[PDB]
Amino acid sequence: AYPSFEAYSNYKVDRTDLETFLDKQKEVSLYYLLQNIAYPEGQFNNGVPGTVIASPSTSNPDYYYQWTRDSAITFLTVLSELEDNNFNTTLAKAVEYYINTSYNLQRTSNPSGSFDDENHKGLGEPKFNTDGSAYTGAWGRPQNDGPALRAYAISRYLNDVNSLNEGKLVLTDSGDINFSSTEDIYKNIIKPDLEYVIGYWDSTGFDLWEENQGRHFFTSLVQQKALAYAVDIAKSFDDGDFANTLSSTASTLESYLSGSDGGFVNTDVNHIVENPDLLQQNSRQGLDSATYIGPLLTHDIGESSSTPFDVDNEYVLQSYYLLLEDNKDRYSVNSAYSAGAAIGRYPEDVYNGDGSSEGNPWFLATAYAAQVPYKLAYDAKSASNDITINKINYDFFNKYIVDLSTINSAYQSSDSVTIKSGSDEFNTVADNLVTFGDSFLQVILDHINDDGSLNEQLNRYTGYSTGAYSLTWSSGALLEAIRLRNKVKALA
Repeated sequence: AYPSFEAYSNYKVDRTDLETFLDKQKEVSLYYLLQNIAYPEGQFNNGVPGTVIASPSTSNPDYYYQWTRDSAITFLTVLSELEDNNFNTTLAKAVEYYINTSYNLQRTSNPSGSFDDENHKGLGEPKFNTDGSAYTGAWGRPQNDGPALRAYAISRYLNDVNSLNEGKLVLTDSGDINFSSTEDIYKNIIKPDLEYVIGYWDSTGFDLWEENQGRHFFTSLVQQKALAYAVDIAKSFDDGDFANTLSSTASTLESYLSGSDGGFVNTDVNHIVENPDLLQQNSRQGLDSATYIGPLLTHDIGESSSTPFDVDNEYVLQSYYLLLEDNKDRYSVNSAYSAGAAIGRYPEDVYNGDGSSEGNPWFLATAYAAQVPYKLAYDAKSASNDITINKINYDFFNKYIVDLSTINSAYQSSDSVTIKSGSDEFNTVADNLVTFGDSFLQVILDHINDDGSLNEQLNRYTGYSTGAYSLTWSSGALLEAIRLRNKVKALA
């Protein structure tokens, strides 16, 4: 049951036209995203302001909780909307309420620990109840991606306040808020999460799927990004010694991510191994949609990101191709798709959205899979950068994008093919990347509920929606796909 849910009234998806669907859904999915955020001006005006529910599903399954990860990822979508529009003050108020609630949750003792523990050990706690109290039941704790994604989101709001709102906050003359300046947010809310990541990046915790403990590519990547991005924030508040702590730590984590201690880059299999400890146990072989979701979250197109493992990395793109090819054979629903297809979490998954049997494809994974080729095209065309295709990725490009012997007849004798910006083949490759990305959004249009809401999962046989209803992260993933598609279609 999902008692709180309110459909977008008298809307029904049009399944006959992708273009019309994406134009309309841009508004519809934002309505469903904002419905799950408490803020006085919103639909969810009875919750504690700044609370993000993962889903209105309160049973079968029960996802009516606030997780640090889903709240942060939700607000990266809110931030993109704030950046693209006029620093809309309604949306900015919602971000400041989330910053305030985040301050309170940081200071809430829970089963992971408390704020006064070494390097604020309680900040690894994955989820809290909707009234802001601790979740005391057994859970896969800690999860060390959450404080990194929260630190990145709130850092990014400070950069936008400085650049779009002349350095001013929107909730300054309010008595309900626990900060009165950008420096207060940095010292009191951003720094404590970056201290957590400095203290605990080389420590064991649970992955983003909340299932296994050990080394995880996504977790380390989103930590590296939070630290790197915060360097210039810290400098701006005259926190120079901490800036250089962050710089040094970010470089150290970069080396860990790309070396044999981390174990994620596996040149025996030539793809990323998302969870290397489960490869040692022989329990999973390493393919996971988290391998390309992390790259996408950590390289927003509106930044000039230094951080490693963008989606043009050969081992990330090989994990993406090999998961695609797995899922096209694995899920019967995908028999009528010849390009993109419905994608799940990892090939070994047994979670069926409300128990264990056989895993299913996920709407969020499918929406991120559209973003991979959209970003490859956008990064080339927007900047007039050449496209360089490494030999490990030739099979992917020949099967789905372009025949590489039509570009260079001797390509199999070289280690890479470089397609030059401006050339006719470059325009073909970029348009074919976009059309490939659209094929994943066509899968979503085939199987979305008629009311425009997105569940967590779609059944592997039929494609009918299943699991948690109107999952906030699903809505967000589709909104970011539509955003990237409109940005690259505006260049042609």
